[PDB]
Amino acid sequence: MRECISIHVGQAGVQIGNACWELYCLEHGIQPDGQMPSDKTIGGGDDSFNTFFSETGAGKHVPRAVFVDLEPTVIDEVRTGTYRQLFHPEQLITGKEDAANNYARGHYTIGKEIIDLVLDRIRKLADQCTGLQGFLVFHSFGGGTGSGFTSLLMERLSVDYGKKSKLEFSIYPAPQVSTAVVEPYNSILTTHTTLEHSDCAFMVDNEAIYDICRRNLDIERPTYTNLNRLISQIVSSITASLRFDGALNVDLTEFQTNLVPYPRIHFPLATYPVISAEHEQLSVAEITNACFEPANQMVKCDPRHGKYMACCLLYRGDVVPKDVNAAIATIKTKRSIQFVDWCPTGFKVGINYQPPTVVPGGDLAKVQRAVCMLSNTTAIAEAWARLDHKFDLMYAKRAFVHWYVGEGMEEGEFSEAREDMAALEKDYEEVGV
Amino acid sequence: MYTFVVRDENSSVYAEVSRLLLATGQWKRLRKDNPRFNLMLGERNRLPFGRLGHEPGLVQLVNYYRGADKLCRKASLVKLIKTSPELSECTWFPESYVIYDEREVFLAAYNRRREGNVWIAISSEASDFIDEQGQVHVIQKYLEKPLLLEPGHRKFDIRSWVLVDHLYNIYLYREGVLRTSEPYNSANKTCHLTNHCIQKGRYEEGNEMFFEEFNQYLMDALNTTLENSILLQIKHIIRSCLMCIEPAISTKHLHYQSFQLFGFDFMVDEELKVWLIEVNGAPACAQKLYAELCQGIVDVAISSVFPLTSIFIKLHH
Amino acid sequence: MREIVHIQAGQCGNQIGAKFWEVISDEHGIDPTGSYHGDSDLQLERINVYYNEATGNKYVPRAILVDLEPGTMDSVRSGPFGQIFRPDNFVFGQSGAGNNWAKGHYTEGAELVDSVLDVVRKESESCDCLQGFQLTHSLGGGTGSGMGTLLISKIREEYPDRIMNTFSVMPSPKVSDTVVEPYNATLSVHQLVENTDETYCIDNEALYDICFRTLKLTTPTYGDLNHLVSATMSGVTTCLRFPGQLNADLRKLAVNMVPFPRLHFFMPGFAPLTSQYRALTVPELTQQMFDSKNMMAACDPRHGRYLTVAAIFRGRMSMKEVDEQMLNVQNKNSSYFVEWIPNNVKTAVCDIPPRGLKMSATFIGNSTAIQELFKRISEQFTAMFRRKAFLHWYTGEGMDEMEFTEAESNMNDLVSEYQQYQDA
Amino acid sequence: MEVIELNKCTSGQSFEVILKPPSDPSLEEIQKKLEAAEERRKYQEAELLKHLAE
Ligand SMILES: COc1cc([C@@H]2c3cc4c(cc3[C@@H](Sc3ncccn3)[C@H]3COC(=O)[C@H]23)OCO4)cc(OC)c1OC
Ligand SMILES: Nc1nc2c(ncn2[C@@H]2O[C@H](COP(=O)(O)OP(=O)(O)OP(=O)(O)O)[C@@H](O)[C@H]2O)c(=O)[nH]1
Ligand SMILES: Nc1ncnc2c1ncn2[C@@H]1O[C@H](COP(=O)(O)OP(=O)(O)CP(=O)(O)O)[C@@H](O)[C@H]1O
Ligand SMILES: Nc1nc2c(ncn2[C@@H]2O[C@H](COP(=O)(O)OP(=O)(O)O)[C@@H](O)[C@H]2O)c(=O)[nH]1
Ligand SMILES: [Mg+2]
Ligand SMILES: [Mg+2]
Repeated sequence: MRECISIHVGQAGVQIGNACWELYCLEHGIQPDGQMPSDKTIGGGDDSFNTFFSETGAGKHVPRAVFVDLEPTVIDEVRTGTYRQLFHPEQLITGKEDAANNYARGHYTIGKEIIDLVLDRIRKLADQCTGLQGFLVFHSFGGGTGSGFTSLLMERLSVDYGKKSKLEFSIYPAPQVSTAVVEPYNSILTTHTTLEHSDCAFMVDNEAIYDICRRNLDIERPTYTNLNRLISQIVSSITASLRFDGALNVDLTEFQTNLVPYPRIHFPLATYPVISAEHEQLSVAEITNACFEPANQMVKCDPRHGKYMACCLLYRGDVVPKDVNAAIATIKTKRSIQFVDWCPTGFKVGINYQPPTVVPGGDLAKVQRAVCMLSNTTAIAEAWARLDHKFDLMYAKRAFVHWYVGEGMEEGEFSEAREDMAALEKDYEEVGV
Repeated sequence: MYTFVVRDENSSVYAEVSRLLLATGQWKRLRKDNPRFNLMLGERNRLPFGRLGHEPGLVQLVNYYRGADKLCRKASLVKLIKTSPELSECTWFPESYVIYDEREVFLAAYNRRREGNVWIAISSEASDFIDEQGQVHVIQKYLEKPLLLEPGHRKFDIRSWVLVDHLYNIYLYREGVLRTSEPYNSANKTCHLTNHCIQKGRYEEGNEMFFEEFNQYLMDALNTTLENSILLQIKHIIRSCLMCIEPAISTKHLHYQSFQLFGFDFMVDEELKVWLIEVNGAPACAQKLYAELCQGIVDVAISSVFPLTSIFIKLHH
Repeated sequence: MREIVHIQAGQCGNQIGAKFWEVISDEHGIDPTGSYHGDSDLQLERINVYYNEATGNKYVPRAILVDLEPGTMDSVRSGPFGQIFRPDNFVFGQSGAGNNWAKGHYTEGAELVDSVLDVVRKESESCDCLQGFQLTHSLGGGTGSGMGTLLISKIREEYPDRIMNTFSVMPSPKVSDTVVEPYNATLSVHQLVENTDETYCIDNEALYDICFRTLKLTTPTYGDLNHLVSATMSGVTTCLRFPGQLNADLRKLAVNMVPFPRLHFFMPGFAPLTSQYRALTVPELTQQMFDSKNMMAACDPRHGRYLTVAAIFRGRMSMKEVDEQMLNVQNKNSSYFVEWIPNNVKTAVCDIPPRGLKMSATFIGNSTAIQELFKRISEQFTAMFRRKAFLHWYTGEGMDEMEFTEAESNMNDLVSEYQQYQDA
Repeated sequence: MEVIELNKCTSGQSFEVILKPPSDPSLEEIQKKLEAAEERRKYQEAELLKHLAE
């Protein structure tokens, strides 16, 4: 029912998706073969898990997903990987040439050649859907495919599936964890072109993930895998509501309703315990407070120096309303959670009791309860500022711009986009101070 | 070798601090707007805090705490003291009202004081000079009974320099300064302002009294000490103001780190009672003191993060 | 994209190209007969990039050997790994080019070029996705210099959307064969400015110096230089031949190294400079690598500013140490890195080291100091041109002084542009 | 203080705790933009090939 189609564009997305879906399968009890011993409704079921997984007569539960990259590798791994049997050929769509970390190449040159194919495959999935809520799009901000094709797909999806909602899980560029030199450009460009085609986007800064992976998990040089596993967990937290019984965020629409004040101000900051298995169990209070530790955020910002406009708490495990409420009070007194004058200062809380799963052999410890906080702080605008500034440094000398003009783009797009980002930063500065 | 950048060319203090950092042979000034720095001595206005703490493998320290403005802008300080539970509605801050608003209250008070009442923005009839002027302002109780330095019947203000390092240790420089006023007149009007600026040298060189002479004066004219009669209350007021906003400016678990040098301004009345007048975020220094203080800024605030009898009193852990 | 097509043109070109095929054939476990005989899978995962698979396991270098004289190419057929090359892919004339740019570019090379392009088509058409081409040549002789640049143009006409990449050996009086070398160089620099996406500038001067005043070889041979060269070529082609984090292509490199279209002239560096039982420390490799005494150009980077940099670290070491040392080189000498291209030094690590070495570091720089190389040549050129010396050798091949004049101007301009950005 | 909208279920709880009350383009258009970039790429190719032919 109310199905959610998930599209993974680019290495980041594809690789992250792999992780996410694996976790999902472990969480829902689906085996690599596609079999879910638990499903007693063979060949069907309007159950909650069916919002992400369809079903075959043979009892295979298939991810309602599409993995798309303009280069064979990566997706190929999926095609030949532990969970390969779960997915279906047409769902995995590969190209021949990457976008050389250029939005232009991906959005225009290489994109136009594959857009319709992808869109078709999505329809196939949409047709097997009785009530499509919308789409969940996973992508990078710095990649060419991840920025360009994503932007295009968005536009088109907004045309071929208008009334449907689109949520995003984007990877913000961080100098470490690898990064092209033009990711800043690619990032601003894709944001400009996607701003009005997305209803809620969850940005994840690799810097933050890295740090956590290094600090809380003692990994000297975190690997994409290390990072993606953590990210997946967070995604699960955000996606659980739609895959399990509950009453908070059970529809893609809800997310916006509860987190997005005005259409453009649609980037919630996310905060998630991250412990190594080596045993002090944490408390609702403790974990909830961490939700207010800036070191536990997916995007590094100082919310305190900024105002709140919405906040949802999503717990997973042994957690009871009382404990939560209690914690809130305490925190309220201690920490500084200033809101905008036009918002209620409450905290929307949800609890799935289904406890968190770990990937076996992973670095995360299995835990008894966890929380993912989702807030709307004007503070997230800091991450735009950084990007904007880097973009400016390069654009003033027109550095690398030729690589884009040579693919069809016009210097103007850059400026238009930048200005759009300038507009965005202001909007924030307004709602904030 | 550590790298730093300079972005307030007017800061006398940090001009000196940069000079000694260079003079240590282990620090190297980069051009402003180079990101890859260890330490920033940033601008007083619109400092880009949102950009510190993201250089990979670079520990970054800045000389200003983000948020302290709430204590260093006049109206902001009044709002802060009034609406903070840690600061009651207190006994060391002169009765204050903010107006552009808290107009009524002001009047109400005036009345209660006009039944047998001088204020400052200095007059005695509620008249305003604010509307025939510029920005937001605050009407504050004028201290009509100041303790006067009697071999001159003079006004003064005390200035204390307080350093907050990255661990939020609060240090008070052992050397404060007294800015001393033409005698006083409870009828009329330059003396009333102890501002050196306004002042411009009879009794004190540059109308400035250091702590040794103030201590001898209180000992010899009043049978107390600077510490007992005044410095216990200065340390109380500092600790209150600074521990108050700590949850909102602390860089304890932040991706970058902050320190900052403040200048507190106090007045003493004739009952030997210290009152907070204003917290200044970008203070100067007494010239004789510039040498010592700046070195301490390098000693306890910079080289504590970037390693290479004490001139400070520890008010905080 | 995947497959690269490799071209060797001229004496120097075929010498350094033959060494390169020996070196990376060893790295990839390919014996002189084309049979794989190595341990790791890493050796074959991206072998498609440089080798075409044929018959019983046999792997054949996708290489085209080109010369106007039959000597060096016979030498190659004869020597080590001599018969790993497809025999069809030897394309050679008999005339020679007489260290004459005009001859390789306009008269003798023009005869041979179509048969070369024939072999080029045959290899390109047998590719799933051709990235582009890699050419080895000197700029000082005649075949490599003039015919190579002519090929660059021809190939660009036929594959305008692919990547042109060259290892181009710059001439130096220290190591000279003919006086006309400045002319030849200035002519092909002209072509290269326009028709390649990335040229690694291998300066014979530096190879000499590093052979003499570091390897302490008082009398260096062209083999001594060419071992530095083949080491560099393995180094800078690593991430294109081996799996890993930053699976590299020729285009992404270009995209990530070339801020402005013309400024595509890179400075390679390598550590440890060989000619080694004790492996060095990451700190060592790093500092050696960034020192001038390890640059293969001649320019001192402390004289200009890094626009872009890519480092490759080969062997078993700590990535934590690699990141620390890399940021230490930058943060310490942050003066020599432009501030208008943020995060412009990228680093990759591959576990497989070069032969003989357990740990190694190669480095690729778009530095403004390359202007020095170009300036040197400009001078030498001018000297002679000012008195129109030795121009008859070229005029008698149909050329005009105007061509030269243009070329000079262009190189002068290049220098200027580079300088422009050194002051930014 | 105020706890409202408590939905209880065998797998979850959900609720709202308040603390203080308040105080598109077209396939065409796109296709166009795409085709404009395509033709712009073509012009430059043309210029090149012409130059190359000269
Ligand atoms: C085989 O040659 C090499 C080529 C490169 C270039 C390159 C050059 C740059 C740069 C970055 C990059 C990155 S792009 C990227 N995109 C998304 C995520 C992370 N990274 C490489 C990826 O694939 C490439 O080809 C790129 O910053 C300034 O100069 C790098 C190498 O090692 C560092 C090489 O080995 C020595
Ligand atoms: N967290 C995380 N980040 C990734 C991963 N893969 C790539 N990145 C980041 O993604 C950005 C580059 O985008 P990619 O997704 O790799 O590139 P792409 O979309 O395939 O684009 P092209 O290869 O240019 O066609 C960089 O900033 C990397 O930090 C991943 O698996 N996990
Ligand atoms: N409530 C009050 N009662 C008496 N005198 C007062 C007063 N408020 C201010 N003053 C006087 O005003 C003078 C100027 O100090 P004030 O804090 O008002 O402005 P200012 O910002 O110039 C101080 P600084 O230069 O140290 O930052 C003080 O020296 C003091 O004598
Ligand atoms: N490093 C190196 N340089 C060479 C070699 N052979 C020639 N050179 C240089 O290349 C130039 C001569 O060109 P050459 O390759 O012999 O001529 P070609 O056959 O016409 O292209 C001079 O600058 C030589 O110093 C070589 O094997 N190695
Ligand atoms: Mg890719
Ligand atoms: Mg020769």
